Amino acid sequence: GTLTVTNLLEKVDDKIPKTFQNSLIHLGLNTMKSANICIGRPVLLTSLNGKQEVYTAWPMAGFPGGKVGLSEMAQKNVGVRPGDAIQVQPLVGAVLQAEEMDVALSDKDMEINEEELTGCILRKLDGKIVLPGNFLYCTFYGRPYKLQVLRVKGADGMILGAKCNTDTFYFISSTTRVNFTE
Amino acid sequence: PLLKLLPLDARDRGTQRCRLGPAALHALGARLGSAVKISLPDGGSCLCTAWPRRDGADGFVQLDPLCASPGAAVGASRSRRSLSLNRLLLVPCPPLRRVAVWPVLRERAGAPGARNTAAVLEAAQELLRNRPISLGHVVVAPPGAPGLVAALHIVGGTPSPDPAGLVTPRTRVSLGGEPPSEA
Amino acid sequence: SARKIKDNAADWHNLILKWETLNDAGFTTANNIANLKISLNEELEKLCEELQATLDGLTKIQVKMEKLSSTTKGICELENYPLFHTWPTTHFYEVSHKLLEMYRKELLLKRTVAKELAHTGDPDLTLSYLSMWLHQPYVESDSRLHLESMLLETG
Amino acid sequence: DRPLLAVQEALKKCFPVVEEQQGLWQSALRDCQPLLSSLSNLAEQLQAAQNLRFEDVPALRAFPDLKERLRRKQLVAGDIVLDKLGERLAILLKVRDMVSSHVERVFQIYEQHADTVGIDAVLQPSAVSPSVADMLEWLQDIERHYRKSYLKRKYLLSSIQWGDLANIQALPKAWDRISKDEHQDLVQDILLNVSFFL
Repeated sequence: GTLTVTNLLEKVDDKIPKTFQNSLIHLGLNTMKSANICIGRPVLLTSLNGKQEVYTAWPMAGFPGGKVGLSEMAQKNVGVRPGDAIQVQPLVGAVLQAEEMDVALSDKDMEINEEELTGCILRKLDGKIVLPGNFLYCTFYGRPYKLQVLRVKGADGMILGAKCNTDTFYFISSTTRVNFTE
Repeated sequence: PLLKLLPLDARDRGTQRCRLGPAALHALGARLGSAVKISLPDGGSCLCTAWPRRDGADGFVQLDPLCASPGAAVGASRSRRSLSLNRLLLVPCPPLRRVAVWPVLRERAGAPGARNTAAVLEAAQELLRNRPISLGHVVVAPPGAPGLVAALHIVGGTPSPDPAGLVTPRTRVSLGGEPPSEA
Repeated sequence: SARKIKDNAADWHNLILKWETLNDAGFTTANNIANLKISLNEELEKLCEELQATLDGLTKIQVKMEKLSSTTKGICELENYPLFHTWPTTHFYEVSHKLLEMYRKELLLKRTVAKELAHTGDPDLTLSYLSMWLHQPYVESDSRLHLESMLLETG
Repeated sequence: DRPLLAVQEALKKCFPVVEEQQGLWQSALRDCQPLLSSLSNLAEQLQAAQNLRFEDVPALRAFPDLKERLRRKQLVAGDIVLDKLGERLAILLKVRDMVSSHVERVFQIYEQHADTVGIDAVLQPSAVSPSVADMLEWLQDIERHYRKSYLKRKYLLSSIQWGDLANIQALPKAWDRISKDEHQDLVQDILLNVSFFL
């Protein structure tokens, strides 16, 4: 339940799936086992400041235990830095499909391309479980972006915008619709 | 108990199977890939194949109406209605020596006539592989399926497939061709 | 001490060289993107991705030379309480600071031209952008001279 | 216990077959591209040899009995290509039958044992291996993918008739489409997710 944040392996050693190109947190088989963390499953990250985010574990046989490489954007969202400690929890609760999601731009204020963007968000993130108020990262034709989760509507008629390891969650699939309101 | 009916994400939506949480799987005790006669709450039963929930979750049931009841197909989607467990049933499945069908054809508009029966027969024999079907049911074809066939209204079943029956790779498929009870 | 300074000089040299090389590769990439755009999907996407990779190599270079700058400033301060050929050795920090500022603003401009190159309208923007990429319009030529001069004082 | 070892052996015995067969499928597919391109080209030529008359053009006029003596060559040089394609497709057919037989073997073993193994024991993931249930599911999905791909390939390729010289000139696109519509590299990701054999 306790682990030391680090940085992942630099090269994307192509022993990696493709529905997982993003939202990975490398681990070690030993530290995989020491917390009941099963391949391809999701898992929860709790910050020492009270922030949370969920990611798809992956047991890539690199660095040893105690260390759990993340992504830079993950470290931003969690708001931590190398060496620091973090809480890991094997997700156990339900996981449903997320119908409606509403996010607002970080005010890049590009010429707004409302539907043009969703076509890349979905094709670039299907699988990333979300939470109220996080940051995403598409790259629609080279340029960057940065969004902000405001509300999600879950097909089991529920609404968010999700703090303990045994609750609902939601993820984006090719049927989720999104709106862009400040 | 009582079960919600979520929509169905794409992957399953293709094939036949219906997902389910290990609670109800333990309830009716079917190992896997079994048949489950499901009675929609809108009239007209349905038949699907069992497969466990992805994340050991509970009390939810996603299903896909491939082996439907005639016309009652779309009644399976677009809802939030419950589904009581008693509305599901485990059904025995025999190997169903020989079968017999009446197919619609896909609107390959531009060349009807004498329909090269070898073609339609091969395509149908394909679409019926290893599926369990129960007499008196449509079997739609999945989207973008190959070939010509687009329906297999089920009529002739040799060992009386009234509950249901498994079509095996060694089963004659007589393209009988008798549209039944059209009203 | 001064040994570190001489190392800083040689590193400046090799770093700028690698910079130019990567800029060449990126310019080829951007040519490909502009042409592929003018001709009319995912191919373009792989293109933009490896271009971004080029940018990341650039950023790596930038952070290395920034560390160079920092160490130089540190030795500058530590020499409080004179060299091969009698330079102030503050002059050194001045040099490295001008270099750093130039190259960093350059990196920013490259980042913007990447950020915009994909979806551009009228072609004249596209030519001007390819230009901005190639001519590096934030590197006053005397820079090389400067470096050379400094590089001269340590073999 | 022993049943679980049975299905486990069955599974990580079936997978390497799937890997090698996928490699063969892939290579055999890659040969088809240039052949099909050349066939589109021959189609284009033969298309542009009916838009003339050859009885009224100054030079060729002194050459009686040419239009025929040309066609009856282009057609041969096409027919040889098309038989090469037929050979490739025979390779494809071999691979689908191989995979289907093996997958059915796996399921049959499972059905032979799935009464003395609580599905909960079937369905629980470990630290170095996905759930048995997910393994069988992926096997079934591979078999269905191979079948549909093969059969759609054939009902595309066996609709070629010298005589519809427009359709025959669109193959290289309809083919590529038929390839770029399955899920991206299934066998690849399945092979990865099972790399840690168990």
